Amino acid sequence: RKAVIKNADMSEEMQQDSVECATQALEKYNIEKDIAAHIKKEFDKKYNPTWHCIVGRNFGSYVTHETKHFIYFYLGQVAILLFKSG
Amino acid sequence: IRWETKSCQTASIATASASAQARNHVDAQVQTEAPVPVSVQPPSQY
Repeated sequence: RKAVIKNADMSEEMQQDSVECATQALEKYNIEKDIAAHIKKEFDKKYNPTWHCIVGRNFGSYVTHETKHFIYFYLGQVAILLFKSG
Repeated sequence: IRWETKSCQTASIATASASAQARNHVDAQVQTEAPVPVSVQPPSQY
């Protein structure tokens, strides 16, 4: 679950929080849908809605985010896309 | 008795496009070489 951030428009504190949150999510949850759901909900609570999370080993995306609320990073071989929009 | 009219306005926001992509692959090709640097019979004197 070593973290490597590829792209972010996010404060440093939220970047660290995202990695730690996703890291715990992967420790706790086995299925990507549930990993994504956990992560999404934690941000809605702390950082207001509306957050969206994609978790997986094989995907591409093209999305629109609110400024300063985007991160894309890997934990090992698993990519996590986390952003706010709406 | 004094009704004052006022107009309110909220700040606008700004969004930005972005993309994600999983790891990428690329092709490769190899041909095994069959070198035979071997003479017929070297008369050794070991």
